[PDB]
Amino acid sequence: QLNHFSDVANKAANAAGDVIRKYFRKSPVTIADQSAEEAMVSVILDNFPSHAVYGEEKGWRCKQDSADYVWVLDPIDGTKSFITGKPLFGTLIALLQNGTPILGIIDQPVLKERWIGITGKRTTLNGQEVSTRTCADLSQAYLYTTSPHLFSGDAEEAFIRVRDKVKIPLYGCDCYAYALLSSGFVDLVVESGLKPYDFLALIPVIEGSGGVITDWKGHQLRWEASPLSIATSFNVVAAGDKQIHQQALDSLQW
Amino acid sequence: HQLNHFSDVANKAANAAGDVIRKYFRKNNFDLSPVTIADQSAEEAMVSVILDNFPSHAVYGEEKGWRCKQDSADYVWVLDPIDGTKSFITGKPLFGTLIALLQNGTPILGIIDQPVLKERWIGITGKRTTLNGQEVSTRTCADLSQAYLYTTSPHLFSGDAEEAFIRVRDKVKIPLYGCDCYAYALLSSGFVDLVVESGLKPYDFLALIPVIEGSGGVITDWKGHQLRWEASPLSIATSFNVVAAGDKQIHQQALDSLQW
Ligand SMILES: N[C@H](COP(=O)(O)O)Cc1c[nH]cn1
Ligand SMILES: N[C@H](COP(=O)(O)O)Cc1c[nH]cn1
Ligand SMILES: [Mg+2]
Ligand SMILES: [Mg+2]
Repeated sequence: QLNHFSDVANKAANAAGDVIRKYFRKSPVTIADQSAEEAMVSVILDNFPSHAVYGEEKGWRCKQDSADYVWVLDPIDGTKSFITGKPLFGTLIALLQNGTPILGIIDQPVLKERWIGITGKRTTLNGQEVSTRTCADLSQAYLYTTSPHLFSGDAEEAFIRVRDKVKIPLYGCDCYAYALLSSGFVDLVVESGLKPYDFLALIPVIEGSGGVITDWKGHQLRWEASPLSIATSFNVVAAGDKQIHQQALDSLQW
Repeated sequence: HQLNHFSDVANKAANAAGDVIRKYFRKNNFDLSPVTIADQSAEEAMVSVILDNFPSHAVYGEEKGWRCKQDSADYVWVLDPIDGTKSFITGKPLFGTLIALLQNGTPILGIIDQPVLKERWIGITGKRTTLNGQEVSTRTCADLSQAYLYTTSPHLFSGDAEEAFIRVRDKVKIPLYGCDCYAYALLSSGFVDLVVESGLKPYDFLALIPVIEGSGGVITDWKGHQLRWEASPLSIATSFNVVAAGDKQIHQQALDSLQW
């Protein structure tokens, strides 16, 4: 079973990438997203008809009333990058067992870069093991977030507290920043308002690299995909180094 | 035609920079820097190519300023090996190598090279801009309200310039961030409508001018005047504000908002 999950997840990512390349740098984003999701679901359910799938547009789908295994997909995380021709969007694939991610992929189909997190294994990038880096203090950390405008109210005030303590705040890449953290080139990622399909795949990738990823109180990020689950918004903080993670939590004051 | 020889040599210079840069990119995941080494070495590689071919030309960069075997030169190569140092340091492959050739102070050739992604935009006076040898064009945009805007960082504005940037920012469809010269490359290929930045040095923008103009775009200072900087033995690398647009009409609306 466990190899079979990895093999099928790769086949699904391959199918999504084949689709996406037909649309990149030509509604195109919507057509690409829908076609890539269909391609992934076909692969998944051909192999695992007892599983369920979950995505943004169509929600939960399962040919049975329940499933132990659920695939949570986002064909194009980073829609604004995609629309503007910037090749740092990603396809996100998470497989959840009883609501817990056991596999996550971040795939960049243009750059041909694929991060794979699997419970039990070290994360890989194009098949080679990766690791997060240590970081001596928050003042030395390189921080990413997608946009300064994707924070409001109390969350913006919290972000600013962290932002003003790091070495430098950088912007613009969605899931790719978490990939770079997993590979040891970024120290901290702080975001507000992510939906489950935008973060679940990140969890095994980051943890399997040696990093930490939680909500802004430091609690486990969890969203159990089910027939009745509601795709609510989450705040996320990821770090390469546990000590920097705790400093970030202390600054967020959430 | 001498511009074809200049193009050939510029391409050899970009190839040499890229070979250096690929040796150093994503070497820093174990906690002088790789970025300084890479930058210096890449500049040296380009300079060697340029001056092997053109001993009567000058070169100009950030660290060393003006260099020439003679006291003056008609042709000056202005170089930035790594535009987007923070992207380079953090493993984000959207920095670029910038090469501009100036004849009597005016850019006649510009390259934006991404050596990891293997994407090279070339602007040559007289020709349409190319990306990996294929012609490119900017796109039309119906109104500032429909424009996709990029800038490197929200924090690279201060004072009156920040206030002017905010006026534009709040009028566009969406403001996006993070990628230095690469945003101007995307504008040249017709995927971005507007780029607005403050505080660029000449090695950060001269290469952009032939690229953007040769794709059908417009690039000026914030008053709508020509961006001009004559590289010379006594020139000072001062800071400039830049606005680039795919569409002339959007450019003017942006100038109207900047109120500079
Ligand atoms: N990656 C998050 C979704 O982007 P998209 O919907 O453009 O694909 C970006 C984000 C950060 N905070 C809130 N949303
Ligand atoms: N591309 C400009 C230079 O970046 P670098 O010095 O990190 O390479 C970014 C910039 C915008 N406004 C001011 N500077
Ligand atoms: Mg997503
Ligand atoms: Mg520069």
